Amino acid sequence: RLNTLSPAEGSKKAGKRLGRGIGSGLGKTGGRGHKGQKSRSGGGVRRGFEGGQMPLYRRLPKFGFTSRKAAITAEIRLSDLAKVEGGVVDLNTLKAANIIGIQIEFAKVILAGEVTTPVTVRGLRVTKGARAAIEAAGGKIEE
Amino acid sequence: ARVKRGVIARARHKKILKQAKGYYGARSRVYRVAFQAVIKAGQYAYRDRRQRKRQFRQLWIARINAAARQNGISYSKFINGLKKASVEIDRKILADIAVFDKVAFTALVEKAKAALA
Amino acid sequence: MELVLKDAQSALTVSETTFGRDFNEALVHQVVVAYAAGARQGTRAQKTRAEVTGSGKKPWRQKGTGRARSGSIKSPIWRSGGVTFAARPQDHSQKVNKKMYRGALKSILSELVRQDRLIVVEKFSVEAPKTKLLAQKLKDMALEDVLIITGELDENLFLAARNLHKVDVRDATGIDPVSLIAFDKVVMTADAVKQVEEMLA
Amino acid sequence: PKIKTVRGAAKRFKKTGKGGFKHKHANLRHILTKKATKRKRHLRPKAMVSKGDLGLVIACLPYA
Amino acid sequence: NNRPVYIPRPRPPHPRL
RNA sequence: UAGCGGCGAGCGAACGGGGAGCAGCCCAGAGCCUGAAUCAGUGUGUGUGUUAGUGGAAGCGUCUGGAAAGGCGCGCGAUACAGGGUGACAGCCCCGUACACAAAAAUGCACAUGCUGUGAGCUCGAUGAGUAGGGCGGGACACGUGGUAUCCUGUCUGAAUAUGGGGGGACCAUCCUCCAAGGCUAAAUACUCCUGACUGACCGAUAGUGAACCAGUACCGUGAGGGAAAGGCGAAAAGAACCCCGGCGAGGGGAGUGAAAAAGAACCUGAAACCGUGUACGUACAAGCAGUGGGAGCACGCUUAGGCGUGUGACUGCGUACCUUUUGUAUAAUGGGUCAGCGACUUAUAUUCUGUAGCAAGGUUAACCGAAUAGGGGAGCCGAAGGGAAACCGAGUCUUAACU
Repeated sequence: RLNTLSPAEGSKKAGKRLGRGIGSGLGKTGGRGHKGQKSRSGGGVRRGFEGGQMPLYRRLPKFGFTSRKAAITAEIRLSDLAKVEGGVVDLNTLKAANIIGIQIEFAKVILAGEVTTPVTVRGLRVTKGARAAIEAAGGKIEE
Repeated sequence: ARVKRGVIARARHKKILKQAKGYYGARSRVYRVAFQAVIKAGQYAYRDRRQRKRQFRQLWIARINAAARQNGISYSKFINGLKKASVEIDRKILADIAVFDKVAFTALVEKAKAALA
Repeated sequence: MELVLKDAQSALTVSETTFGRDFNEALVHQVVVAYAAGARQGTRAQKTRAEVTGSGKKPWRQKGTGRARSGSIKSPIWRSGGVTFAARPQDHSQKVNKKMYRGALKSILSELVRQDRLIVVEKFSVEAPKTKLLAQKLKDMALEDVLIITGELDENLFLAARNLHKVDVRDATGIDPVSLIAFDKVVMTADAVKQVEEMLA
Repeated sequence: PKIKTVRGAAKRFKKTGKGGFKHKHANLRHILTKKATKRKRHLRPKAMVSKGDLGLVIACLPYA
Repeated sequence: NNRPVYIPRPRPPHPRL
């Protein structure tokens, strides 16, 4: 059946071939117009170039700064909160659970919903939604 | 996968030269010149497909006019009688009748004259 | 479903999902194309104007001559040196998702069963490493283009089928979609089918 | 090689929920005595990038 | 079949100035 | 990504995580015990490899043909249908291949066993000074002197020494960590002038190395240096004895060889431009992109005796090449003497969008392992939650003392 296999319709387009004949449509520079920078080989202007006018990313001021604490913190969805180990949640073994990352040191719990089995969190932060969710489920909060 | 174009090129060139056969000088021997003639010949053929209809139309009108004058009536007057008499014979037939059947064409004008009168 | 035998007529149990799923034409084709591409080695390389032997000397000055402007004898539009886009040695292998690859095998296996190109039999072995024995054991079975997929590789069977070209012997691990489709018939063993079930899952 | 983000742009635009970019108005750096308090107050909050320049921005930093 | 190697300098043109 | 940067163009890590591969020791010193291990330099023996090789299965009959390996019919071997040659395409005609064997001699590697040289272990002690550091000038560090740590150096200075010293990105204190200024060290990695084997959705003589033919040759240049063109008769030379014209020629005509001599060495096929011969038609009173529409006559073929086909084309209507570039070209604007061959949107790696396929709040692995396009590997990346400069907050958030 090797000579019977065919691809799904619309899976292929055959690509566009430039400068091949008249009836192929896009010949004569293959749809890049007449003279200019765009018509030349290797032409074009770098990203953000505005014809010599001051680029937008140069007109606008720079502001803010990068916080390193933000890189080592993550938010844990309430959905996966019960997927770590039975019904106990702790800073340890989350990296083993692979839901935050080895480098992540801090951690917070966010309201994601769809939590049924009661769980216990130690050392985490459970603001208001997940706190109500687990308490209704039958969990507890301790530091 | 190197692709040679020797075979295809000759096939295309022969096809043009075949259509250019009969032309004068290099127009039938040289591809670079024969191609122009074939294209230009195509334009004229397309143009003449329409000019032919009008050339024959005017040729027929002249024949009908000559027959009408010979038989004593202008072409314009003759066409009026046929229109008034409701005769749908076209120019091609009227010219055909005039050349071959004189008696028939005489009958045409007599009714044309009658219709005008 | 139930896989009918021809010698023992012993019932076989196989997961319906992995042997009765519809035939995904598009998925099978993509896997086959991917397998064919992976077979290449892309062992091809040409030389651009930079790599062509010669010198950068201008054949003639750049003005006054009644000849076209030339920069070097290595230009692509010049005889004996060129190739504007010379090929490089590159790999044509295409990534195929594990689920997509597994899904294709399930589709092919289902199709072969439907077209009765797959036959399940008991152990298929040869007492001695002789091609005649294998040939006779297939002629009586009326098999000419067959794939002997066995649970475990056996040296006697392997040697017997090595000379034959229409007959090919492989293990369950060593199976590819292209070979399965190409071969007219495939005969499995009970152990081979069982191990196919579990690793497909 | 992977695309190189324009460092200048990365320090002036942040991605938002719906794919837009926010920036700071370019008139609140110096020469502020002559500027009316109303104008200064309006320039303080961040603003969304216009559609016309959005195409240029996304090209500059395609990774954010 | 060597292509002409030495091409002489073109004759100076008439001054159209 | 963090950072560096006329904060422009651009440059661009580390920490940490997953793999490949793993190995640690000596001197700055005395004593006790003394081949005490591990090495290096050389013998003998064992194993294996390299430098010559050997055996290696199995087909005949008919048809076409110059000749079969092909067609048709019936057989045989195969741990040998990988390849090459053989008068057209060979598993069974030959060389080989699978497979099983072989080295007098010279050598590589892995072991065992000797000789020579250097050398364990224990105790105690020591523990690298014009150095670290500093001032001035430069360099390397992703980090351009900037708040600039760290390393290196030209120049000028200059400690402590373990109750001591260095680093932890200005710096200080508290803590943590390490011990510079003396050396050696296999493997994981990089490359291929050269040799062997095998492979190719690589080329097939203007391609492929510049060079398929004694090519880096002829040739060019004082020299450094540059640098071509040129493959093919046939299965086998059987390469044309002999006769005739001709100048004891060239070249040709017969004969002869061959399946073929318009395969005759100027040799497979033999295209186009270009140059000729023959036949048919037109053309010496007629003006111009040379054609197209109409169309008489003539010369050849058909079936019918009416015309259709082919070639030519008197005469007549219309009609100022092509490309490029331009508001605009027959333009007296550019380009082309013609033919043949070659000649220009590709490739890699990222990102965005569209189509299609798989899976689905999940999706997918990279390196690497792997008798290996399978299967492992989930490090990591993307997504479901955003707001704010940030802390931080969280289906809310920021702004503000606070928001109708």
